Amino acid sequence: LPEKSEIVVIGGGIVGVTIAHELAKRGEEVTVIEKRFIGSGSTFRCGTGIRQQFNDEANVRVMKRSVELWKKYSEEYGFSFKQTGYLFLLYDDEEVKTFKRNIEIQNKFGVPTKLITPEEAKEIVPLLDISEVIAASWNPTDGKADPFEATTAFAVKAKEYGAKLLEYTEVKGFLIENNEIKGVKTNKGIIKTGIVVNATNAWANLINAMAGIKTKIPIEPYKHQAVITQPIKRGTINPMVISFKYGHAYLTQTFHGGIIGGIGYEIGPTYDLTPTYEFLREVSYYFTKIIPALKNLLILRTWAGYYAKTPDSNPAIGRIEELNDYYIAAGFSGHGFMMAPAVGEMVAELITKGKTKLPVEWYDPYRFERGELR
Amino acid sequence: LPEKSEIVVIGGGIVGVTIAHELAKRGEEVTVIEKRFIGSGSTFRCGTGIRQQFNDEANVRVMKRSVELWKKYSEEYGFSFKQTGYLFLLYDDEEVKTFKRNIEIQNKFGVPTKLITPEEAKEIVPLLDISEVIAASWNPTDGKADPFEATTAFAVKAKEYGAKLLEYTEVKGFLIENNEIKGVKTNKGIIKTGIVVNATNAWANLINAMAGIKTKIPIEPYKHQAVITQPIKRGTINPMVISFKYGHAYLTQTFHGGIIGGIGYEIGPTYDLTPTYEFLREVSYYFTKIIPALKNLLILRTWAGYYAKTPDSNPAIGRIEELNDYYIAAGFSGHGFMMAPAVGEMVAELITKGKTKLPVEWYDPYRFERGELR
Amino acid sequence: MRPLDLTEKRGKKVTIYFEGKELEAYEGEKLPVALLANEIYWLTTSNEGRKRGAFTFGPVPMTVNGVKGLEARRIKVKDGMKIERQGYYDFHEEEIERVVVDVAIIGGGPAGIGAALELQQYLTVALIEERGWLGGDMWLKGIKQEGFNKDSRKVVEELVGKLNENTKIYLETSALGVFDKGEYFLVPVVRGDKLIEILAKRVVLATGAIDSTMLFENNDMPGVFRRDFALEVMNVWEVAPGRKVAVTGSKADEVIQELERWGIDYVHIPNVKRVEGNEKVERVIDMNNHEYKVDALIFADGRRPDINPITQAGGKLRFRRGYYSPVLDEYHRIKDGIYVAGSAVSIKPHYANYLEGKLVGAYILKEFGYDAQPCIYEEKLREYEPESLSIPRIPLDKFNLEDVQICGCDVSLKKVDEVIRKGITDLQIIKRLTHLAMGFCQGRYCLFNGAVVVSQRTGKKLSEIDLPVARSPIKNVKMGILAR
Amino acid sequence: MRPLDLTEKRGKKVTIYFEGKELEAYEGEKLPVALLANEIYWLTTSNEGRKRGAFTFGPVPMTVNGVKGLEARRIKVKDGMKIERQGYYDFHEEEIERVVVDVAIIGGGPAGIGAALELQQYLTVALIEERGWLGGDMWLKGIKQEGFNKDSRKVVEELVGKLNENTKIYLETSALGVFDKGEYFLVPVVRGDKLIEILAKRVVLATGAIDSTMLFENNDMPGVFRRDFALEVMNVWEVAPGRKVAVTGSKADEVIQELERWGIDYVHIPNVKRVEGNEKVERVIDMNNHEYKVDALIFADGRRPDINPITQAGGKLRFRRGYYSPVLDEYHRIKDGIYVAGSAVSIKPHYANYLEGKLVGAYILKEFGYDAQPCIYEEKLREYEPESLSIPRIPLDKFNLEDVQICGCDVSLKKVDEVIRKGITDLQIIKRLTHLAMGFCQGRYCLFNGAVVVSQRTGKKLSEIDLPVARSPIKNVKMGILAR
Ligand SMILES: Cc1cc2nc3c(=O)[nH]c(=O)nc-3n(C[C@H](O)[C@H](O)[C@H](O)COP(=O)(O)OP(=O)(O)OC[C@H]3O[C@@H](n4cnc5c(N)ncnc54)[C@H](O)[C@@H]3O)c2cc1C
Ligand SMILES: Cc1cc2nc3c(=O)[nH]c(=O)nc-3n(C[C@H](O)[C@H](O)[C@H](O)COP(=O)(O)OP(=O)(O)OC[C@H]3O[C@@H](n4cnc5c(N)ncnc54)[C@H](O)[C@@H]3O)c2cc1C
Ligand SMILES: Cc1cc2nc3c(=O)[nH]c(=O)nc-3n(C[C@H](O)[C@H](O)C(O)COP(=O)(O)O)c2cc1C
Ligand SMILES: Cc1cc2nc3c(=O)[nH]c(=O)nc-3n(C[C@H](O)[C@H](O)C(O)COP(=O)(O)O)c2cc1C
Ligand SMILES: Nc1ncnc2c1ncn2[C@@H]1O[C@H](COP(=O)(O)OP(=O)(O)OP(=O)(O)O)[C@@H](O)[C@H]1O
Ligand SMILES: Nc1ncnc2c1ncn2[C@@H]1O[C@H](COP(=O)(O)OP(=O)(O)OP(=O)(O)O)[C@@H](O)[C@H]1O
Ligand SMILES: [Cl-]
Ligand SMILES: [Cl-]
Ligand SMILES: [Fe+3]
Ligand SMILES: [Fe+3]
Repeated sequence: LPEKSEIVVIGGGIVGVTIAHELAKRGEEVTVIEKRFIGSGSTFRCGTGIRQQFNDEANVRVMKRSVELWKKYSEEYGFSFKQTGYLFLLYDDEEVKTFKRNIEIQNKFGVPTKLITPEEAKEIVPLLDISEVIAASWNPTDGKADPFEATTAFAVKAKEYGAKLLEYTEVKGFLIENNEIKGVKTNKGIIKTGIVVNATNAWANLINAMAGIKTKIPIEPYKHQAVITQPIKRGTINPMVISFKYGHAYLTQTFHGGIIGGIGYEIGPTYDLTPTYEFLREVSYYFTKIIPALKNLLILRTWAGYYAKTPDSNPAIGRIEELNDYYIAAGFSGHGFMMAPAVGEMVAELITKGKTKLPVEWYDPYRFERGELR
Repeated sequence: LPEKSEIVVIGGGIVGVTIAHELAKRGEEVTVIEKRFIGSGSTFRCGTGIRQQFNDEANVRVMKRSVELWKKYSEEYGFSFKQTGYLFLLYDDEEVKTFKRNIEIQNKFGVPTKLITPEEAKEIVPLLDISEVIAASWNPTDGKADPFEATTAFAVKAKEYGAKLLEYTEVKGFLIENNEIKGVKTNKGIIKTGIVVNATNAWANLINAMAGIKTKIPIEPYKHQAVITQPIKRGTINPMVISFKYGHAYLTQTFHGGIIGGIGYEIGPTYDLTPTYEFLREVSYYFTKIIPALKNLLILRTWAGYYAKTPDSNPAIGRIEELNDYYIAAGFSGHGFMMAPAVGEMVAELITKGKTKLPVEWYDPYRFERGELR
Repeated sequence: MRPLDLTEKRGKKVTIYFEGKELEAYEGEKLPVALLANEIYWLTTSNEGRKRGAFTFGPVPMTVNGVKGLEARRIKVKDGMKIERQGYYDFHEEEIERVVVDVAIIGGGPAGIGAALELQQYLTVALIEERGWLGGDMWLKGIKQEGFNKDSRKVVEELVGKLNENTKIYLETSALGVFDKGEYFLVPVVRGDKLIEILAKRVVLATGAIDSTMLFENNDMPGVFRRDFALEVMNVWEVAPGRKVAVTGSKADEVIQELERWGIDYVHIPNVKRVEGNEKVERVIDMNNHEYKVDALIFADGRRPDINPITQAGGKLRFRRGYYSPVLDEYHRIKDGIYVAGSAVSIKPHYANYLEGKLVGAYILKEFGYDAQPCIYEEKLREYEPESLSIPRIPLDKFNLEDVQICGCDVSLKKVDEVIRKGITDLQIIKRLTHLAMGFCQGRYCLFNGAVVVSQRTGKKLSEIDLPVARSPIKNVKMGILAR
Repeated sequence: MRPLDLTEKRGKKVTIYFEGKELEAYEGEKLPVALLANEIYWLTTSNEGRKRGAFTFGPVPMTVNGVKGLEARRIKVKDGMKIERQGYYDFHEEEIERVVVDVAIIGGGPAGIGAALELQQYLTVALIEERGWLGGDMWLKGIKQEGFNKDSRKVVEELVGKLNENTKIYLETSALGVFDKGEYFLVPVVRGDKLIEILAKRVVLATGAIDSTMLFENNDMPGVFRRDFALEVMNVWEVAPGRKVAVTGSKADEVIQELERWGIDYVHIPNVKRVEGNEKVERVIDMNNHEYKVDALIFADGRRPDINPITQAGGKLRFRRGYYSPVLDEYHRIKDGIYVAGSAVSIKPHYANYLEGKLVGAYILKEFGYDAQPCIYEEKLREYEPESLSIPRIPLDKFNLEDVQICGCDVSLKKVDEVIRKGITDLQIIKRLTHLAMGFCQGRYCLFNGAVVVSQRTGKKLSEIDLPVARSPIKNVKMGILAR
């Protein structure tokens, strides 16, 4: 347990460690404070990322960048990130028009997504039932990675670069002098610091409360769920397949051979985990509509995790001005794993230069009180 | 469990079984009722008998006879009764005169006891300290036997001859019609009978109470104790050696090699077993005065048992007239094991002929109320 | 008579084909048993090339008429049947009933029957059992049994005999878990391929214990039989594990008594290091390197309560007497409205578990307003001290670790040992790094062992190493069955 | 260095003679240990001709300078000493102190010391120990110990270190039992050959457990070591049991760890059938008839509370966890005023027994009006689940019964088995017919086994077979010492 640290990042999930990682390789001294183990929490319950098919400039630029960092660090640290694509199945003119429009904006900013044909979609993913799919949105540079593998990797490098990662260490309060942060109070003593980063997404409020932040930054934990099937021949389902029409289903195959996935089925603001029978039924219905072979496959286990939701499904990433050297990177609303490498870069630059290459202001912490939802 | 029986003997110790044994070999039908196992009780805690050196005609005649039955049944059933003698050590003219007188009466009735010399006493029992012994009373036809071995033997023969021996069977009451016994009530049903024998010495009162016997037959349980040493070369101490002067000590060697014995030390009317420290000390003092080598010998265990005492240290053996066919053979006051074969014979004859060869009237149940102590 | 028949079978004779070869089987027999009778042990290979049978941990996927990936144990033999081996991951490419009931008893052993017997005096119960017969582990024995001083299988017949029409029996039926809806519990159940939803006011988990798995070298290879499977083939079907049989473990006497009854020759190897053989076992080696020639090894190292249904039902655990148990209130409840009874609670004689089921059924009968007397069962139960189990010292240094298998899937003891050696002690993490307890048993036959290894390498006491909880479907269900 | 020395001894060298032969020993060494060091194992013969050593059950009577029948274990070696073997029954032919004390603690292991440490804050105690050293079983180990994370023998030194002048220590002192005089308890005690009477207000039995005896063929022959004796010679004296050592029993690891520490070569035989040899052991045979050449066999099959002092003190027994225990009230009392603490209560780590002694001492301190806090020890104790012991299935049919010895004296397993076969099941009777539990141990090393045999042959449960109680002098005392 250190007793002084230039920067203290709270939370040691993909986001927390990825931020530390950038700060540390940039020469800065960072210690992360995680109340359980590195990568417990949502990162531990997470799907397999990673996507550039978003619907607005900022997110598309951030994810384009993010994917570059996934390629770089993936091979540079040896942790495995397969670019198998993302496949959005479309079923009507409503959807086609909308995606034609999404792809257009994706393209402008260097994400070369194509609108594709049913039979093309079925070449990729031969087991896809193609009978009512009319087009599909396809990008071959989206991919999947194991959130735990990737976090642990970034973790050991961050340490190598000199970051302190503190594991069974919970933040409980702050020593705030004037509007200066002076220390982060924990269950194992106080650490002196002037700069802190809140990366606890689902718990963000708690950390905000302890800090006395009076700005409304609504981030609620919601229960989302996933299923895993028995393992299957390698490369049977390579890309992440999305079906908005069939219940916001997403499914793909794991590196073990599993076929993992969930659906939209959200359960109101709660910290409760524990899977539900209703999810079990619904996921089975949706998946087997999208790929019929799944009918013959054993379900092994089901689990749950938090989406840390904001009103506009975008994170709050920025400096909080009224507390001196408080930052927030939280509320990733279900897609925070894929963003992490890029938000690491952004937060580092904020701390370090006062501004960022990427359009970080889209994720303005102040947008909500100002009434400006994205 | 039989439901009718001509004769019911209550108690399955040496006395109870020995009586059954005579009745059964005489052709009569007998069942004994024992609340624990054959030979538990005093017989199980008993020393090794067996003596003809008593101080009155009746006892001397009874024991002379008894010893004949010990010789006969010992070899006839193969249970082992060594005639190693009894040795009464004497220390003063007081004692000598008294024993001169006892021996005289012993002789008249065919018990050839001799008054002997200190050095003679020391030939028998070489380890005897002879320094203050002035004479000894010696009879070579007294002996010792294992009360458990002997009881079990008589037991299996009694069964062979047709007796029923009932083991975990307690007497609790009597069915008495007029002054007729009709049945013996037990913890396992009633047995019909007209003739019962009370052979429960220490418990005799209880059985008398259940029978409604109004004649005062005072028999109290007293705590006597014994010691056993570690085993020693065979035939080191052969006869039973008695020392009245040193605390009514008796000691002899067991067939295992032990050296067993006790002293007078009596603890007031009680049913309590459990040995005492005070006995431990006293027996050690007395024994080591009488044979000094005992000083180097390990004591292994100490135990206790009942003497069923009467005011004149003689049993109550007879017909109780006011209950129809009630007999008593109880209160042997420490020497009931040696008597058993003979009392078996006497009780059988009482039941069977109405009178006995031996002087059974000395042991008159009525003597106590009549004021006539022996 | 086939070579491993213990009796001449008088069922309808039938004919099947294994890898082209023509074999004789009888109607009603299950695939792996028919193949055993015909001296065939090796039924599949794992994804990393390990040969496997049907009588220890792990699934048995087989091609059964050109349909890939069917489970051997679940398939009844049928005339003309074409059976073939396949890869582990080879798959095939191509009307919900609602029943409302007072209690819903999960598990049909002596505990379950016990509960049902008590309960049907006045209430309507579902007796759910995945097993196809209604005895419990008891139906695996046929040796005289204490408590009901009477032959094991004769008692079962008597007990089943006594079931009302107040008891709906669900044979060959897998419960998927328990879901509290406040006003009732939902116990979704799968039979054949129909899904049935049982809505009940009360539930009892009469769920049983499972046989512990012994760690020795090729413990997964064909011709190794876990206690329960050896007893099943011998006593339920009448087929020998092999012509000459090695027996090991601390409850080896239970097995030896069955072997002796059937007159099957055997050796008793108190401490097994290794089993070897090409397709099947042919030698076992002990810790002193002595070899024995045999056709099969049977291990019996004690049963432990199956904790999965407990923790998915939302119960908490306690370590005592060498095993994990449910934490119960003073009324055998895991949680309000969910009772636990039998070898799910603790290890003890069949009769005791029978009483506990009656006990549990009586409490709920009292809950319902009927005049029951749970305490007479209570006081009968105290006559039975629950059994302990020795905690195994796995001689890790003395084993070739990559040969000794911890879980069903991939997962050698070496893989687990490696991660522990690199500092990781949290089973949550071990679960993820190695795939321990992620296979088609859900850790049933390996979690506790994984814990024992951590504990052994760490010094950390077992009563402190908490166990990853069981999740949604406590039993495998596929997936079509769950739409719409 | 003698052949079986583990260290070079730096004590005053001395010279003794065994059967005429000149041997070297060191001052303070006890006879059998000096003889072991010099590779001499066979020290006596039983009355029926069985050769015997000093390291298992049974007494060792020896002629020590023309004085017959002295006990070998009790005799310190002395310069010029003339030692000879003799018959079992060969005997020699040729100022009481009163001390008043508050408590009188019988037994000087961690429990006893624990109690004394607690107590001497305010009270005067007698710490009674027959053993000559003040550790317990703990002083036999020298391996790091849980609880006090520190070397076994280092902890003992620390603890003894902390004893007041409020504690009178009585080394080499045998308590003969406890006698309630209402107003106080009498604990008569023997040291050297003086009798000492200790009158105390309270007593604590910190009396210990004893090692169980394993039933196999020549289990009494010279060169068999019970766990405690093997550890004693290795760790207290520094002498090996033999050059190459067989080890058996279910607590064999405790022993193996000591062997490894001292670098003594060994084999681990999980299941011993027989030991053989002329004067000493030279082979052991297992249940599968494998032979191993060795100089000694060490067995360690678990310790069980010594119940003698308990029952003579008037306590009652309970069967639980594979062994007989004292029935205690809620304050660890056997009876008003007599406390029980340590491995006398139950089997558990040294540290736990240490706490229990403190606990027991605190209760009596509270009784005396001092402000003590027994509950902090209470709650520390709960962190330790008491250990179980497997009940042995003696393979009676597989043994040659007349070779396997049940008690010290005569008494083969055959003799006991015979009487049971003839219908007798009451141990009271078995005790008398055979001489089981009538030898110079008082059943300490055989009663429980006798019970196990009855139970095994009968079917009758062990929790129902009640045990003959311990009587007057719980330890052998001779006899001269008790006059006047
Ligand atoms: C079922 C599911 C599937 C998902 N799939 C995807 C996907 O495919 N792609 C994708 O991009 N995202 C996905 N997500 C979301 C993704 O998991 C999250 O966006 C991501 O994990 C956010 O990372 P984080 O580090 O911000 O949060 P976390 O991983 O939760 O990290 C926050 C950490 O802060 C710690 N903490 C909290 N309070 C304190 C305190 N007081 N002191 C110290 N530490 C504290 C917690 O212990 C926790 O480890 C999925 C989520 C779920 C639930
Ligand atoms: C230490 C000691 C040493 C002795 N040494 C000698 C000796 O050397 N020589 C000698 O001659 N004598 C000796 N005695 C005395 C001798 O033991 C007795 O005189 C003798 O045992 C009397 O035998 P019994 O059958 O009358 O009494 P017991 O042996 O007591 O038989 C009476 C039986 O009646 C049973 N009983 C009681 N109540 C009931 C009931 N309600 N229903 C059914 N059964 C019941 C009891 O269970 C008991 O077994 C010694 C005694 C002691 C204590
Ligand atoms: C990428 C990923 C893969 C997983 N794979 C499996 C799996 O193959 N088998 C399995 O049983 N569970 C699998 N799980 C579920 C884990 O057991 C998961 O960590 C979990 O269940 C959370 O713990 P809990 O259910 O105890 O809350 C997987 C989870 C994730 C995030
Ligand atoms: C003839 C006889 C011989 C005995 N021999 C021995 C003996 O050699 N060793 C021993 O320990 N006890 C011996 N005893 C004592 C028995 O243990 C005795 O039955 C006893 O202690 C009574 O049981 P209790 O002490 O449990 O009440 C002997 C008793 C008798 C009557
Ligand atoms: N999810 C489930 N669905 C259906 N049956 C189950 C499920 N889980 C366990 N079972 C069944 O529960 C039964 C448990 O009975 P088992 O005999 O093992 O224990 P018991 O009845 O407590 O008594 P004993 O252990 O003494 O036999 C087994 O037959 C097992 O197949
Ligand atoms: N009658 C007795 N007189 C004197 N000492 C005795 C007597 N009976 C037993 N003892 C002694 O009591 C001690 C018991 O200590 P022991 O170490 O076995 O148990 P503990 O102190 O409860 O803790 P642990 O069993 O964990 O060591 C032994 O040293 C033993 O010699
Ligand atoms: Cl999120
Ligand atoms: Cl008497
Ligand atoms: Fe598994
Ligand atoms: Fe003995």
